Amino acid sequence: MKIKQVHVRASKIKLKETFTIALGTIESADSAIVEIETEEGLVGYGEGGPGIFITGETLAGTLETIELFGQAIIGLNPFNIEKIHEVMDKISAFAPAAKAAIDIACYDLMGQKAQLPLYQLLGGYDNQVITDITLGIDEPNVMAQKAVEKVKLGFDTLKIKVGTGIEADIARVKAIREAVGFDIKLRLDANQAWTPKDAVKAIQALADYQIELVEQPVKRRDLEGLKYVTSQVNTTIMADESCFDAQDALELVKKGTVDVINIKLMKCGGIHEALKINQICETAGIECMIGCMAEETTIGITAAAHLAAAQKNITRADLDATFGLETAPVTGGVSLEAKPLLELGEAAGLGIS
Ligand SMILES: CC[C@H](C)[C@H](N)C(=O)N[C@@H](Cc1ccc(O)cc1)C(=O)O
Ligand SMILES: [Mg+2]
Repeated sequence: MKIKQVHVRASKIKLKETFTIALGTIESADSAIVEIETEEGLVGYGEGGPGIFITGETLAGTLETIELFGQAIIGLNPFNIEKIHEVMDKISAFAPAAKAAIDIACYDLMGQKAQLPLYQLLGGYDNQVITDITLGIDEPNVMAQKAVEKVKLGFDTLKIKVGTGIEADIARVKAIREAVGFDIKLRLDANQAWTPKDAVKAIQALADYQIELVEQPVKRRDLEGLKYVTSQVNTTIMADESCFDAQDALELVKKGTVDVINIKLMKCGGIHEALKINQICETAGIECMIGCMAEETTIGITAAAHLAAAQKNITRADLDATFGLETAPVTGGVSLEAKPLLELGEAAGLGIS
């Protein structure tokens, strides 16, 4: 199998509602959709959803980088994922969205050529994944009503966004808990908003509210502060922005910084690197949660779901980016439907057309 041409295009899909997190707001999912065409005619789908307040990547930068990657990999075999990443890493020192776009399309092609659903090539542990759904920052009563609405849709796990001030954030969590009861799992995400001290204070104040875990409570560069929180509360602490790639994972494991790690294809540059992060974590006794950017869509989410289903150590999933999209840019894959169960069919590769 040989790559004949790499096609890329901008995709801009308005969100049904603006989403607010501690780092900013998003109202449109703008990504780069890649289609790698092979000599034999098979076409693999890839996507790069750059979140500027997460990685600094922009759609224009991502598009330009993908084009450079595209020309450099013509003639290569999609199965030679080792060389494909070698080439991209030599071209750019940092562009996870662009690298993920290429990587995802290559894996899609691998599955199609082998005539197997992607999850079978990535571990084969399962063929489905259960995802939580995220509640953007808003007034306590508002988030609470939304929570009740989501639970009605069948979600048993809600990811609560917080980060404007511990006082207000605690109020948000209490309102949500009171509204939905204790049969619902609640995980919090402060998106780097709290100081180490305030994080501990807030987590302790929510002790009787049965919090499943707390994601990135402190600034990403403050690994000492992150470890401080982890070592000061029994509550599970998850690293997100503090862990982009395998090297970061290796650093957090040596330091014992967190309890769990959030893996994003858009942070590590693809499935190839995501696998490394998970393997490092599993070896260290750290479970992983597959996540996503609000900028990605069907392709990115579908690839993430196949990886999450295939690997035993990826025990949690936050793959809800398609739920806010006004439209789907492609056919097949994970639906725009807001549902907790993401079942992967038997279609080869990503099952996208
Ligand atoms: C809006 C929630 C998204 C789909 C996901 N569950 C999420 O929370 N992702 C990031 C935060 C984020 C990234 C990019 C962006 O444009 C908005 C929000 C996370 O912290 O896990
Ligand atoms: Mg997060």
